[PDB]
Amino acid sequence: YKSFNRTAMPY
Amino acid sequence: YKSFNRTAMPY
Amino acid sequence: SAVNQENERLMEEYERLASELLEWIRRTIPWLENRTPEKTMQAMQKKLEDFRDYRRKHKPPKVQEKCQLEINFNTLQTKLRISNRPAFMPSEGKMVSDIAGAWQRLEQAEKGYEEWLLNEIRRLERLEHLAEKFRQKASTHETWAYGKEQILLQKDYESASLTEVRALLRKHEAFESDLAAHQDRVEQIAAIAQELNELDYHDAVNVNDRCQKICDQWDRLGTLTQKRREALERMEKLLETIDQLHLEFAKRAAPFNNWMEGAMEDLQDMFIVHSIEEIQSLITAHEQFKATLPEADGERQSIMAIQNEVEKVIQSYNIRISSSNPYSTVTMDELRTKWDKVKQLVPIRDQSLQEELARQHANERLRRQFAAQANAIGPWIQNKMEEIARSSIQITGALEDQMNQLKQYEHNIINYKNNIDKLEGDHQLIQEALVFDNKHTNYTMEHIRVGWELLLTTIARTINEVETQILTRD
Amino acid sequence: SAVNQENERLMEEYERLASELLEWIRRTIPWLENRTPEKTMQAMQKKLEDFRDYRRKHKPPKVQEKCQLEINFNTLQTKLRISNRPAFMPSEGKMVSDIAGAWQRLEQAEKGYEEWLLNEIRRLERLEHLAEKFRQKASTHETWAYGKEQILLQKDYESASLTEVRALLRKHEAFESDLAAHQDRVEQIAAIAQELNELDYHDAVNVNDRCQKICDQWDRLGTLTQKRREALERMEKLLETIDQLHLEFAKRAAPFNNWMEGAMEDLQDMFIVHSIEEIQSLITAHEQFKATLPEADGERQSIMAIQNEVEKVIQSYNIRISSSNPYSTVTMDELRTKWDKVKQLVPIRDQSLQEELARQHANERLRRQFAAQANAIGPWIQNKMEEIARSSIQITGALEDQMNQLKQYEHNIINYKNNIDKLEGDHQLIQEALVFDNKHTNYTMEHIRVGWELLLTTIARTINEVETQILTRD
Repeated sequence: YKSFNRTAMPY
Repeated sequence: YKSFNRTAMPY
Repeated sequence: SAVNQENERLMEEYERLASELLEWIRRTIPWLENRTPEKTMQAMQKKLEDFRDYRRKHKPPKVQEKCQLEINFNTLQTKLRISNRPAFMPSEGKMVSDIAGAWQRLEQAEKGYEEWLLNEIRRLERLEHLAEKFRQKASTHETWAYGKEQILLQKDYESASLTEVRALLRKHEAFESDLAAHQDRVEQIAAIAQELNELDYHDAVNVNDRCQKICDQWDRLGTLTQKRREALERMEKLLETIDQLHLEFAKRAAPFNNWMEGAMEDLQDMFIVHSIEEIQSLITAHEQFKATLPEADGERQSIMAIQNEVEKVIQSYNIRISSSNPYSTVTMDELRTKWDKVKQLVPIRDQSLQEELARQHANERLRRQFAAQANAIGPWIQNKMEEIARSSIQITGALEDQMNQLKQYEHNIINYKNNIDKLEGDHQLIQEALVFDNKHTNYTMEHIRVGWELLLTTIARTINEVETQILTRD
Repeated sequence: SAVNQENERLMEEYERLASELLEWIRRTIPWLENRTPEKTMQAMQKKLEDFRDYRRKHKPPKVQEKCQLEINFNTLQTKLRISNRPAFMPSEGKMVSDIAGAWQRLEQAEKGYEEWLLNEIRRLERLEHLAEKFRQKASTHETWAYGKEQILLQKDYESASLTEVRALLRKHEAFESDLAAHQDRVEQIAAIAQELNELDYHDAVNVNDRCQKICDQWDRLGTLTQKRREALERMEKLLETIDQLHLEFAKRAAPFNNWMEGAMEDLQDMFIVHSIEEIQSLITAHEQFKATLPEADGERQSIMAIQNEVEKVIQSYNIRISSSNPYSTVTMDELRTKWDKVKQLVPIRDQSLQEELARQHANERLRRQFAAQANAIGPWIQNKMEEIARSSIQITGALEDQMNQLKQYEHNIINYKNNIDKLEGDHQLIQEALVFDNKHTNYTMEHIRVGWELLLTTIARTINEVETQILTRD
């Protein structure tokens, strides 16, 4: 199963 | 006697 | 027959106990061969507990009850063998060979019931999360683009200045960066609608449409953003090339307007010259200016060819705005009517210069004819006085011989009277023309006047002196 | 006495002719000693013809009439000497010695009458031309500066933009060149008023004022032009430094607004992880972002310090205009309230991440306790089956010795029933928590289920088989 979960982009 | 008479300035 | 009644109550036990588990086995077989999935995940969560209660509560007794009936058979058939009694045959199909086949088909029905529910709730679990993540992502990006298309269509820049257009372009530049950050948002939503398509969501009918509507709008935004940039970059390059012409216009408009406004005073400037060289030097400088008229006319045409270029720009590119120069207060009408006034004054200055040249020539003509007579009358009188001075002393003692010469000189003077009157006229004419500077002669009318007045006073004097000397001698 | 009457009519001739020219000499002497100049030049032009008619018409007869009376005297006194008659003595003062003194004073009166009129009309001629050239020059430059002072005072630029101020400066640049061309105009008028002051114009009272008024205005124009340039160059450098801040503002406003708007989606983004490493990797990436919060907060403060600088510029230089950015659609309120929403979402994401970490830990806790029992029950049943398999074949021919071991194994199984029930609970809890992936054990509940179901089926089987073998042997 693929992962669609996203993480906030650090500055 | 002085001369006050003027002449047009050529371009 | 005491034991004969014991076997009747034990053989009906196997017949009743076989129907007890066969009515259970026939009621659970259609349930075990269900495999029809439910819509919600919670329904399959309960359906797994329904199978769990069967596996830990209703199958454990029936497993023991299967071999328990076999235990009773493999003892009852040994009892009817010791006391050799007729063998037992079960009614209809409640036999050992028959019950084994019911459990063989029941255990064949559940050969994947646990594995079907597990991988149905495994699939269902992903569908339930992806469904809410799709609704979350497609609404935050739906709302983002509300009005985005209509704002991209705005034709406000059609009447904007180079300041407002560059400022508009910097605002549009920022929206392009804002757009770029949402490429990975629609990329994600396209993949969520593909994973919800592969996993077969019950409402994938409306997701295929709700996702294609969002992806179709994105295609419109891509082109629309480059079409408005194409219009802003064109408007920026049209007003940029109009400003290059409005600055170059003002650059040469003021020097030319200053030259034109300055030449108008000099074309009318009054003057007064008393020398034939004094007037000549003015004509020398005026004819120098007359030579820089095609030189400045060529500049005038060049300056007008620059304001005719800005009217050509608005016309060719059809960007109807004010073709007025906001840098120079010098209009095209000013350059047409001011030039006409300067060309109109040149024959006026030529006419007034030549009329004064004619005056200076006439004044010098009078100076030349006065000097011709003065430098002839002056020396004639000085020689007539010296003749009388020599003739009035000693000579022949005879007074009558000196009286002949005295009355002869007298005639010479009478004949010369007209020649003196000539000078009085030409002298009157010189002062009537307002001239007093004669370089050709040394004598003025007064110097001739006194010479003639002396000449007549001293002829009558020496004549009367000879007349008294003739009488006082007898 | 015939000749005695002839002398009486000749001596009264000299007495009458002396009064004829003495009444003329006494009437022209006050006229000759006039030397009082006239105002117009035309009046002195006539006064020169008045002297000319005297010199060529009225003096020539009187010159001859002077020596003619002397001729008559130097003959009449020789007649009264031949016939010795009493000498003639003229009445009152009509004598020869007396008349010579009248002509000596008359010729002494005109010792510069022609030279006075000439150099009075010589001066007058220059005064008449300079008077009209002054009126010509002082009116063309009077009219030029009509309104020039009021236009220089205009304070229009107080509400103008950098575009309108630069354009205004280029218009003002052109007026400076227009001003420069008129320095030689006022220089000329100052010299014409000085030459009209030296030559003594009758109305030099009003020329000294009319010229000083024009020269005073010129002093005002010089300073006013540099004072308006000082205001335009200040307004240009204030709006220039405001634009440098509005471009630098928009430059960092969009990247930060895109980062902030992007981080709001990622702070709420839903997720589902089934591994303890799967959740850990999210916390790894979230705590990386938590580290770039003072890094971007410092950037946020820096960006606000740029829009607080433009409010400081308008306040310090008191040039009250709109401090709004015409380049960026990102307001200071947006940067305050959007940041507060991002800081508000961080504890939400920390709370929701840790609650899922607690879930993954609890799920792994259940996996570990299930595997501890499965990898002990599974091998216990496989070893209890092998004990029964070895105890059900051959051994001592005595069935009773194998019947002891079979009923012993039975007790061993009864005592183990509770330990199986433990696994059914922990299995229910694992699937209740939605876990199915146990890596620590190879056995599932079903593999233990069939082992136990086989274990009870095959204990009662081999027990009943030994019970039938004990009975069918007597």
